[PDB]
Amino acid sequence: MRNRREVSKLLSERVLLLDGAYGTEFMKYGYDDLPEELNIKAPDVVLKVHRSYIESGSDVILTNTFGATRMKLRKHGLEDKLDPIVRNAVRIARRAAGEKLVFGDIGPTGELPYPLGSTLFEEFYENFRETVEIMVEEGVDGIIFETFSDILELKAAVLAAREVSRDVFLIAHMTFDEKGRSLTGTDPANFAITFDELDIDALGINCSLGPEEILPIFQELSQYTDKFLVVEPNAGKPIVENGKTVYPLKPHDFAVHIDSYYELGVNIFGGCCGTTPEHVKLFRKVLGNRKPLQRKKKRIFAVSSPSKLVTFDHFVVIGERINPAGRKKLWAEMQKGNEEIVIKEAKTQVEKGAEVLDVNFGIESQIDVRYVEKIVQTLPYVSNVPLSLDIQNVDLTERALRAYPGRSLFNSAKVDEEELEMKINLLKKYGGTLIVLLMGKDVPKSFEERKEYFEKALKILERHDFSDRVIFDPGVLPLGAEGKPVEVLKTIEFISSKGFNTTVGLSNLSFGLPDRSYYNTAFLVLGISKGLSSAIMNPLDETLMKTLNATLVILEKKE
Ligand SMILES: N[C@@H](CCS)C(=O)O
Repeated sequence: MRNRREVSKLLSERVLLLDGAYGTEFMKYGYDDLPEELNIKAPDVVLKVHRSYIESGSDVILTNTFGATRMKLRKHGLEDKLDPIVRNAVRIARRAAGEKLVFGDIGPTGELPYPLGSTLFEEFYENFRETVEIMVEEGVDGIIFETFSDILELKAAVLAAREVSRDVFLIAHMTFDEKGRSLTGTDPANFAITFDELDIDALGINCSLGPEEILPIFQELSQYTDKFLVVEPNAGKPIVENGKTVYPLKPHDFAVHIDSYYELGVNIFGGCCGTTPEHVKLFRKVLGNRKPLQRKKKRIFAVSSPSKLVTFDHFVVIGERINPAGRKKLWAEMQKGNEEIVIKEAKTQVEKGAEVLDVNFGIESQIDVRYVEKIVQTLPYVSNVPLSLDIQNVDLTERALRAYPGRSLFNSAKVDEEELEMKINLLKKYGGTLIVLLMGKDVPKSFEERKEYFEKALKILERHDFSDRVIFDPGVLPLGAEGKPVEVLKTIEFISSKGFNTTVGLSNLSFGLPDRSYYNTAFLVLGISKGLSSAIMNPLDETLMKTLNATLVILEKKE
């Protein structure tokens, strides 16, 4: 009934109260069935629980659909009841809510993404799309993805939701353990930096921990996003009693935390497992009528994988090896769809110090798009690090970006209006950063020409508001082709002085001469001394890597 603009306006005016738990409430009514099944077998019980929260003051209630997606329902022999389960839930919740807000509630499938599990991004996406379609038809005021443990599954859920409706208010949540990490390794800063730039409306945290434990996790999340914030702690950390799970936190002890969350900018406050109507009644009295606080998010240039956030505040080694160029074996094996060869290359590079991996697929018309989609989804889990997606075709790029688990680095756009716009639009939609190569149709042959491309790039980036999401590659040319490297060093120094990160395709300097290792090392050292932030390079070049380390120590950037 209400769209995202209306909900956003309401949130800007006041902090809202969500509801408590459902799964932990149904047993008290004598129903221990799967919660979702009650929508068909005992809708009266579902209505009573919703009413219990509405009568306690909740401004928003969640539909009884946490496990209502085909992949999850299938595990309970209910996949064929998806439609009645979801439709009945929305109707029941609407009847209880009256004019209060009803958010469609979707939890994770319990299936890990390949290669941890067997599921590809495309299947999670279709799974969530079908449930969202039903909710939008039935009239929800928003959709909340609760309790997610993996960023790829959550990215698929939010992208599917946004494809169904550009108008529905969307909230994405992850649940974090006591160490502040999701099941597949994502910390709050990574979660916020990755999702803040997707077209969702709010981010939040629910479950796993109590209000005291979530506070620092919530604080970290709040510092990295300017989107609305939601929190639903369990009523204390789960503890086992005379047989099973109990949430011990009483109403007063839970409610005293509201102030601390309000100060961190919370927009919607509620409770998860263990929270009861008695808790919600007191939250209502304590919250009262408050206008949300303003926040200023920390700006940062970082890329991520599920378990690693790589911030460009130190020199970043980007492994160049997954590139079939001049590697006839690798080229052959990729055309046939070999994953294990590419996986071996990734792990060895990381072992030697690569913090990010460049991934290129040679003559793209020659490769199976499905293969690009699977490699892109796989490497961040098995090698642990973020990727620099080195792709030429716009269509293939879109496919790689939609399925990338984290915030990627996209390996390059030249300074060409059209090329930049297309790459930026894909990045704005799927998230990510961009390497901008300082050349146009032709290669520049001086510092001055490169500075002009830099300025033209800045004009274009300003126009699409994307200036904070780029790293500049001055364009290293082969020495044997009058590459004039002093001109590139000058450019690096200049870009660094302007506050922008830089990178170079290091090996291009020497790929046509003997002793290339020595030229690459000399140039790297010189480039770092001028401010070079990173480089796509061979991490298996021991001289190169050892001299790199020595340089960082000497320049006091590490020891
Ligand atoms: N909204 C769900 C969350 C389960 S983690 C419930 O209250 O049961």
